[PDB]
Amino acid sequence: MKGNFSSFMQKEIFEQPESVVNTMRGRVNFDDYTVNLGGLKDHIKEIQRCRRLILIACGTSYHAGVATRQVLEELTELPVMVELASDFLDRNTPVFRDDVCFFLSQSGETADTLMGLRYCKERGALTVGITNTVGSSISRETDCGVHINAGPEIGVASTKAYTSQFVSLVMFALMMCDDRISMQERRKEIMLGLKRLPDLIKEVLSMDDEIQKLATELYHQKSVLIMGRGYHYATCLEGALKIKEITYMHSEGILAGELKHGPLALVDKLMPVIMIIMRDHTYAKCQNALQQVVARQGRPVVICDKEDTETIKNTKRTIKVPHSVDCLQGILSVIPLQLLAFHLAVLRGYDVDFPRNLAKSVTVE
Amino acid sequence: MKGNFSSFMQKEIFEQPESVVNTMRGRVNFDDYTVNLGGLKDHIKEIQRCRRLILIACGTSYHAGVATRQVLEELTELPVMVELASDFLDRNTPVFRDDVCFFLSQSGETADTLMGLRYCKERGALTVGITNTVGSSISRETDCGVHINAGPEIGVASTKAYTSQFVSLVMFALMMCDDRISMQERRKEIMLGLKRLPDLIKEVLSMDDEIQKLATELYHQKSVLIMGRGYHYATCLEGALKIKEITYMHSEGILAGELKHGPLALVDKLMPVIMIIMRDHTYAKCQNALQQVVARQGRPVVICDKEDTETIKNTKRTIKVPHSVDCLQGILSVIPLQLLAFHLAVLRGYDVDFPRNLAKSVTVE
Ligand SMILES: O=P(O)(O)OC[C@H]1O[C@H](O)[C@H](O)[C@@H](O)[C@@H]1O
Ligand SMILES: O=P(O)(O)OC[C@H]1O[C@H](O)[C@H](O)[C@@H](O)[C@@H]1O
Repeated sequence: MKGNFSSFMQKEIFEQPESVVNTMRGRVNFDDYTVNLGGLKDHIKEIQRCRRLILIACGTSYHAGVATRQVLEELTELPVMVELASDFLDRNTPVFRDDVCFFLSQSGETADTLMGLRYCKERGALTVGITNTVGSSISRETDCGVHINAGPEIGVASTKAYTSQFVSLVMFALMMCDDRISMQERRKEIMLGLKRLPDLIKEVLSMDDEIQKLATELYHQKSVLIMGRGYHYATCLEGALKIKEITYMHSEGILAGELKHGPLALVDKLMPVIMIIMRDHTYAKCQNALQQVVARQGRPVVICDKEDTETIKNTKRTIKVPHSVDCLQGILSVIPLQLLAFHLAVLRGYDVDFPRNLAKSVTVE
Repeated sequence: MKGNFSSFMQKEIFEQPESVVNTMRGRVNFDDYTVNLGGLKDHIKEIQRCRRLILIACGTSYHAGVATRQVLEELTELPVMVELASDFLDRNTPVFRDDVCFFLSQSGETADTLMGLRYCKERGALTVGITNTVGSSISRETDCGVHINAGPEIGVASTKAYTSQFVSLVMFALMMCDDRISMQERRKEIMLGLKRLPDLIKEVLSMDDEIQKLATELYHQKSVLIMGRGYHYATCLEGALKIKEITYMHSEGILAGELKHGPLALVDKLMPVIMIIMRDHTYAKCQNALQQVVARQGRPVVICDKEDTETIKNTKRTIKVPHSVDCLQGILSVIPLQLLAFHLAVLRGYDVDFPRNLAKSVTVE
């Protein structure tokens, strides 16, 4: 059952300390800093010989690709392209024999993702499935893959599977760079982060009541702009998607560096704005975005890290999440957005697990 | 002056038959199907030897890249990556010696685009400027370039420069494939399209009164979803941007193949929806998107081609544009969206040339 929770989605959000452990179970060894994804053991040397990584997906799975693009670029040193599967197909995207294509899919049955897989296979690319469903078409038809091991997810709006996909792609990245002397300190930083992550997720979930109060402030609103950049760009997209999915409010993710190029004309004292600002190398530029938003009379809610003394000092509405390594922080920063969507949906009387007009998996067309 | 027009933006929209001719002037010869961009004459063989095209830009210039990605892929057979300049920089995107990087910029001074240029130059990439401003930093600092020759554009919301950038990148694509026997019929198709385009733009502008009537139907609305896919994905993004820029309504471009993955939960009888449906190879899939929207009680306005008998027959609100070749159709289909933004802004009492919170060029940070 959902037993102890009124919805599957809330259960699944609160399961994230355990789902992240489950994803890393048998794969990461924190004593000797090894990571092994057995499903990729054979094919790994081959992947390192490939020239480009292409991540192909729909919906929240696509966001997990956007969330891990930078660390994949960093640690593989390969170009990484992230593609919405329907557009990838419409464009007859060039794929080559020495491309490695990843198919990210909770269900493993999404029609566009599966047809993208078949397209790449026809062109001789090495294909890799990252799914949550053993025995699924995408799991069966790829050359190799990783079962993210998040466990069954029933909520139509995906929560634990997003963060389990995120962790899976980070573990892949860690395997890819494991022969480089120069990257050993970076790998150890990230792995110590992964070790700490479950406890930090518990700490985020403890602010559920604060998020519920923010949802009471927002639930009459018709729009909200969610702004972030760099590692947190995916966080804003996925948070915007979540609020669309189950609340039906018109939430839009805005790349923070593009704010000044159009979206800022929507900012005034009446447009709700959520800004994500983390202490990574984009920090000063995000502070600049915040300053612009405030200068145009917006009253943003800011998601920042607990140790970010200056924005806590100088900003009235902050949702304070624990600090982690730059490339893992989005796992923490998305959770208040998952919870915000949840609580907004509840305030509005809407079904959180089975929203209108949506399906857990779109297997047709 | 703007003389005969009350705004620079309306003047600039109505100048598009002439700006497109100006862009192609001295470059396309319709008698012998040659295209020559002298600024690229020397460097062309070198570009053909490169391995990847990367288009880097902000705002509407970025949309022109999205609008031409597919035809560039098709005719160059090269991978093409399109990047928002601010994100490109934040990620420390891998660039290589045998990449060719294009910088699309009306002003040639946008800080993020210019810093992207400098980043690529440092990495030994061949750099190409596509700008509307002679003597600009991006024009001066690239290895070669094309002045799009649209003439001065004063409206902060870019209109003629979008369609002139679009045409410039198509002419580049035509140069790239000009030694291939197998592509000669395709090149001639596209060039006969470019020859016809100015007259077809006049025909679109003649429906200004119909668009003004649609703006009267929309101007109390707070949101609008603009949906398209394939070649028309850029058209929906740029139309959404235009409505944000000068009307301050919350318009969002939605990739039509992603509709079913979240945005469809926003559709009911009260959410305005504009769908773009063209008779290219995405047609049946767009009809499916339309059917879903109508099935969930939406009442969309559809932008379709005049000769699309079946959606004209079966859909009540259509904005009927002239038929062109698939890879040029977005030049026509964006124009009613430029005009819709214009007329909405006028109905709301807002300054169309100098909207709040925005600048013609963001040269700082
Ligand atoms: O992640 P996949 O099974 O390929 O599905 C892609 C998407 O399809 C459906 O729309 C779901 O409601 C989503 O939660 C999901 O992100
Ligand atoms: O096209 P560029 O000069 O690089 O400018 C990028 C953008 O900057 C400004 O925001 C303008 O208002 C836009 O119309 C434009 O698209």
